[PDB]
Amino acid sequence: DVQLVESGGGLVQPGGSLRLSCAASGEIASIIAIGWYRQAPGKQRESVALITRSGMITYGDSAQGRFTISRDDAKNTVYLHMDDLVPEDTAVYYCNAKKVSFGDYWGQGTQVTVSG
Amino acid sequence: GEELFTGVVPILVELDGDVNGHKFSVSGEGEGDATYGKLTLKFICTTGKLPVPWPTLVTTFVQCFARYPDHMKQHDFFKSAMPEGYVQERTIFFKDDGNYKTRAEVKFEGDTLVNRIELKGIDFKEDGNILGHKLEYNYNSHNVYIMADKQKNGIKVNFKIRHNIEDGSVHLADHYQQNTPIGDGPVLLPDNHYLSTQSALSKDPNEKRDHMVLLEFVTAAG
Ligand SMILES: [Cl-]
Ligand SMILES: [Cl-]
Ligand code: NA
Ligand code: NA
Repeated sequence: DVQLVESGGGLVQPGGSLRLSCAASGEIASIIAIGWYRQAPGKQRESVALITRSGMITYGDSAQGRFTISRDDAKNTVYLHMDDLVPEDTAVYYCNAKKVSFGDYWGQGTQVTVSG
Repeated sequence: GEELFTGVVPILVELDGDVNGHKFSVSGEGEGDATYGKLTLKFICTTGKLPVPWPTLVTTFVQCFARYPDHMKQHDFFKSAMPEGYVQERTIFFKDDGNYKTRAEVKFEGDTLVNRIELKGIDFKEDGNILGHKLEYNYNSHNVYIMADKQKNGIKVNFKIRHNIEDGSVHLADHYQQNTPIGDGPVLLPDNHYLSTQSALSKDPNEKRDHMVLLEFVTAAG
């Protein structure tokens, strides 16, 4: 079992920036990738950004060079830096951790709302 | 264990897949010769057209046929686990695109070496290089890094594949792999080493169905 704790959601204005973090605990050695998915209103969950144990970074289509993902391997925390935000980024952001075998680990979800 | 690999060995491969919801089946057959490090297989998509480029499935489609030189033979986990076999599991991250997850059972059934595979792909982009079939029909050589995992009585493997794209660029596929024995008996847990792998893809001019001919040459060193 691994456990994911999310923080850093909330209200932000268009053009501004937000940070999400996610800390993982437990069977850390089994994690090969960690990152984030998002689900906007009325839309299916889409992958946003992952970073693999080898350090490779992979972005979904919503990144568009505005989102950056980094990883503190010491404090086993991953970070999502989101800037140049628009109203259409309003959605629930879920931390996600992957292992080699079937079945992922998910966080509880954190609301991000972009509006004036 | 390695006694089973002294000559040519016929192979069967069976795969059931679902990538972004497109279900499909593939069946393959051929033969392997671990003395040469040689693998020769032909795969047919039995449900019609393969929803992904064939090169993306090469790594999924039998490392017990690697040639291990004599001074490395106590590091051949793959043969030592036979005939009861091993579970091979992977996650494969295609950079800036989807990922595959595979679970495969590789074991002897009679004199036939069988690889039975379930594959699940998600997060692929409708207009990306994989669902758009923008991958060239070729492969490149790669080194595969093999480490023991005494705790699960097996091995862990990490490597990155470079797929040539039809525009000159390259698309990386980051592989995470672990193999664990099916049998209750004892296996060879190796020191760190690598398999040098070469693959060539061709077509059967007399095959009307969607398919791939695969030749692999594999050799251990390090
Ligand atoms: Cl193809
Ligand atoms: Cl997507
Ligand atoms: Na995406
Ligand atoms: Na996983």
